[PDB]
Amino acid sequence: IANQFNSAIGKIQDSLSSTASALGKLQDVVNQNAQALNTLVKQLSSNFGAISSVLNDILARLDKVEAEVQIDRLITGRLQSLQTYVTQQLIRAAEIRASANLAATKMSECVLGQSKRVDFCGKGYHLMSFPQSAPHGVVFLHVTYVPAQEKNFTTAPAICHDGKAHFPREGVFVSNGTHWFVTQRNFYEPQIITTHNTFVSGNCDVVIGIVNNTVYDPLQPELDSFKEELDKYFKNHTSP
Amino acid sequence: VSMTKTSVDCTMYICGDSTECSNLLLQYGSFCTQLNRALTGIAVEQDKNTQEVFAQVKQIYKTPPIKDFGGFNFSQILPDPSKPSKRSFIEDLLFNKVTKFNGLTVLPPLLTDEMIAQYTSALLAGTITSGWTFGAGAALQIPFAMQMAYRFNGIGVTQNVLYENQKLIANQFNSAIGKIQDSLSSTASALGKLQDVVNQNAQALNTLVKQLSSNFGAISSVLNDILARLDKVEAEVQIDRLITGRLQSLQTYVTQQLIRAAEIRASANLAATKMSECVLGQSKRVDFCGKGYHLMSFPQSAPHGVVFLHVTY
Amino acid sequence: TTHNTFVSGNCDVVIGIVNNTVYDPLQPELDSFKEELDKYFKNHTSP
Amino acid sequence: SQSIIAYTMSLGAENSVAYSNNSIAIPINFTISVTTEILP
Ligand SMILES: *[C@@H]1O[C@H](CO)[C@@H](O[C@@H]2O[C@H](CO)[C@@H](O[C@H]3O[C@H](CO)[C@@H](O)[C@H](O)[C@@H]3O)[C@H](O)[C@H]2NC(C)=O)[C@H](O)[C@H]1NC(C)=O
Ligand SMILES: *[C@@H]1O[C@H](CO)[C@@H](O[C@@H]2O[C@H](CO)[C@@H](O[C@H]3O[C@H](CO)[C@@H](O)[C@H](O)[C@@H]3O)[C@H](O)[C@H]2NC(C)=O)[C@H](O)[C@H]1NC(C)=O
Ligand SMILES: *[C@@H]1O[C@H](CO)[C@@H](O[C@@H]2O[C@H](CO)[C@@H](O[C@H]3O[C@H](CO)[C@@H](O)[C@H](O)[C@@H]3O)[C@H](O)[C@H]2NC(C)=O)[C@H](O)[C@H]1NC(C)=O
Ligand SMILES: *[C@@H]1O[C@H](CO[C@@H]2O[C@@H](C)[C@@H](O)[C@@H](O)[C@@H]2O)[C@@H](O[C@@H]2O[C@H](CO)[C@@H](O)[C@H](O)[C@H]2NC(C)=O)[C@H](O)[C@H]1NC(C)=O
Ligand SMILES: *[C@@H]1O[C@H](CO)[C@@H](O[C@@H]2O[C@H](CO)[C@@H](O)[C@H](O)[C@H]2NC(C)=O)[C@H](O)[C@H]1NC(C)=O
Ligand SMILES: *[C@@H]1O[C@H](CO)[C@@H](O[C@@H]2O[C@H](CO)[C@@H](O)[C@H](O)[C@H]2NC(C)=O)[C@H](O)[C@H]1NC(C)=O
Ligand SMILES: *[C@@H]1O[C@H](CO)[C@@H](O)[C@H](O)[C@H]1NC(C)=O
Ligand SMILES: *[C@@H]1O[C@H](CO)[C@@H](O)[C@H](O)[C@H]1NC(C)=O
Ligand SMILES: *[C@@H]1O[C@H](CO)[C@@H](O)[C@H](O)[C@H]1NC(C)=O
Repeated sequence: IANQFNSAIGKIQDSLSSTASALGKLQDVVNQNAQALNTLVKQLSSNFGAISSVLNDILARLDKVEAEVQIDRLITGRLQSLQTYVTQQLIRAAEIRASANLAATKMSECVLGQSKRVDFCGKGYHLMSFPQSAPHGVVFLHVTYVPAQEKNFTTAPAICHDGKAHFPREGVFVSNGTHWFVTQRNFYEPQIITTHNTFVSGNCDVVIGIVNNTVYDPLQPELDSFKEELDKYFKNHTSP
Repeated sequence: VSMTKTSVDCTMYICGDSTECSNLLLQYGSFCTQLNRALTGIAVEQDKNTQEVFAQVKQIYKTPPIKDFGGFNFSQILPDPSKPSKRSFIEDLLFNKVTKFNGLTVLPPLLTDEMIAQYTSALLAGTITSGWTFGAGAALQIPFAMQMAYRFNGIGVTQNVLYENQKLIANQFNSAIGKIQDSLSSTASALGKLQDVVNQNAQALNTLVKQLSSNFGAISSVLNDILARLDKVEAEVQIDRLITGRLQSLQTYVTQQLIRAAEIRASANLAATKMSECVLGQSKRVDFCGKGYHLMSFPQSAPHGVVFLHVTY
Repeated sequence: TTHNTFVSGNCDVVIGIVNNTVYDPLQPELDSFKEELDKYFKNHTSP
Repeated sequence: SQSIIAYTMSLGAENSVAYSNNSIAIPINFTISVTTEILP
């Protein structure tokens, strides 16, 4: 488990070193804010139907009462260029907020806890996560258990024993085609079907697909091991 | 989950075929591009939204040819192969129930409704044959009554309660999927939240086109009429009015569409979160998958949306 | 105890395992019965 | 020998599941995966 984990942290370095594309969602935000400011500055060069976009060129060339009409064009277009920028940036800020609220939720539920929420902390079942800072962002290294080498088995919902029907306490009944075992749902660890691994409910008539097999009881040998000792006692006590 | 990808040739909207008008629109600089960029950003985000919801499997599971799901009858929510479009009986009710010169165009989604139905088929066949396990890793088959028993055990009800009632639980489930057909056949109103998105986008485009007929204090709203009736140095003052009102009519549309795209995004993130936590898992989050304790959910495709059939104890 | 715990495998593999007893509640419930059983055999030396 | 192709996209590899009324798959082994998720 530690070697698989250490190996996987090794692949994170290789991935984050090798491609440029890995931080694509963070670079895209730096690019949007750069492009919106490039646009906001470019609109200083636009005429808006004045005789020039250079404000001092207007005021050098024209006397006050005429220049007011040219300058008013530039004011009108520039002010619309800011209202466009601020609207775009407010709408963007709401998207970055929604991402920050998600990142804060993942800090709380993935780093400060363990999550039962499927696919909320990457593919697999969540074990833990480690935060790492990025420029304008966060990276979470999610650590997850993934079931790797499946094998098929025959299975049944219950074991029929003494007409009482038995169900698993935890896990599932499985068979290799000769013997029946109880095992945990996400890792093949077979065990003898004991009265401690199972629980009884009702009789065997009702359950669809129930199977006949033995259920063991550890009291059975731990009391027959006193039967033969007790019988030896009685047989020896015929000797006096 | 998404809305209609709309692109506008701004230059055709503001100055439809008039080269002199287009020479005037260049006096406003980048605004003719900035709005195509914004509309392209919305349009790409619809394919993003649709993949975050439906593409939660990189592998396409199929249902077995035999239907021994322990008595549970998925025939109304699994595909019908006999149709040209491989859609489930319930998905055809959903598809039925949601109903030039100006420079506007509608781009197709990257995924046709046939591919959304194929992803939804895979999510559902994964759920029916393998429970939550295809969410975690490779799909592990399990008999559907043993999956339901694990479900029951998740809501804190002991698994003997499934097996001792399995015909009743299947009859209640079959009856309840029965009522889903009856609801989705009978009323028009059940699909209201998808029809409302289709209506708002149609209403915003109706508004955007109607503003082309507005005068903005020019002597006419017809651009070619202004250029026919006036010589260039006078016409430029009338055209600057039409350019100014039209450009403001587009910035109003694109602002409304960005704000509305942020709401469809929020819904697509919720829908993707429900695909993850309701279809690919069992949720202990109360009321997140309808009223009751969550057993499992089945996704269904709808026009520009998703339907989840949540199953609850 | 054997009720508060579960067994799997053997003591060679677990890094940092410790030696202590685990109690069995059946052990007094059977050996209180063994000293009783011994008394019943010893009383049967009196006839 | 290179060119730009155009094609209908595959949604994934197809993979029919080996279902039966009495068959289960269980993992004999696991892999600890570590994956980066990046957020603005
Ligand atoms: C299903 O699982 C069963 C339990 O693991 C397994 O039964 C066991 O099989 C091994 C041999 O493969 C037996 O080992 C014995 O083999 C001979 C017996 O003559 C001796 O030389 C050995 O010392 C050893 O005792 C186990 O005893 C046997 N267990 C039982 C209770 O019978 C099955 O073989 C498995 N079947 C399949 C198809 O996988
Ligand atoms: C699981 O094990 C059960 C016990 O071996 C077995 O049940 C037995 O089934 C037979 C066949 O019906 C019964 O035999 C009786 O059949 C009729 C009455 O039903 C009589 O006319 C016959 O003379 C005969 O007595 C057994 O009585 C019955 N035993 C019990 C305790 O129910 C199941 O059939 C086994 N199932 C499988 C799949 O292995
Ligand atoms: C925990 O308790 C264990 C049982 O007392 C103990 O294991 C014992 O370790 C010793 C030392 O090696 C063994 O003694 C034998 O060592 C070799 C043969 O293995 C011989 O050269 C010696 O002469 C001697 O026979 C015991 O046999 C061994 N017992 C068992 C059952 O393994 C652990 O060492 C204890 N650990 C701690 C930390 O307390
Ligand atoms: C577990 O078993 C399934 C299918 O059951 C087997 O079917 C026969 C082929 C034979 O082996 C029987 O004794 C079994 O009952 C396996 O599914 C097959 O997988 C291969 C690819 O690996 C595929 O080509 C076949 O078409 C599949 N057959 C069916 C009926 O689905 C599955 O691979 C087995 N799992 C493992 C890990 O061995
Ligand atoms: C699963 O449910 C469907 C829908 O109720 C069943 O199909 C109907 O069966 C009756 C009786 O043969 C027909 O009259 C209907 O016209 C069928 N409807 C459809 C849409 O096919 C189907 O039989 C059930 N499956 C099983 C295995 O019981
Ligand atoms: C579980 O999978 C791991 C690999 O992740 C297996 O470990 C390898 O085992 C072989 C021998 O079978 C060794 O040569 C390799 O060096 C091991 N690799 C590592 C990373 O340890 C392991 O054997 C598998 N376990 C079972 C029971 O199948
Ligand atoms: C499984 O299906 C077969 C038919 O394919 C049937 O004969 C058998 O009785 C079923 N078994 C169970 C346990 O339901
Ligand atoms: C039988 O009992 C006597 C004393 O009662 C004892 O010495 C002897 O070892 C016993 N033998 C057996 C085989 O129990
Ligand atoms: C704990 O660490 C010490 C050294 O700091 C070492 O001697 C000891 O064996 C370790 N114990 C366990 C259980 O790993």
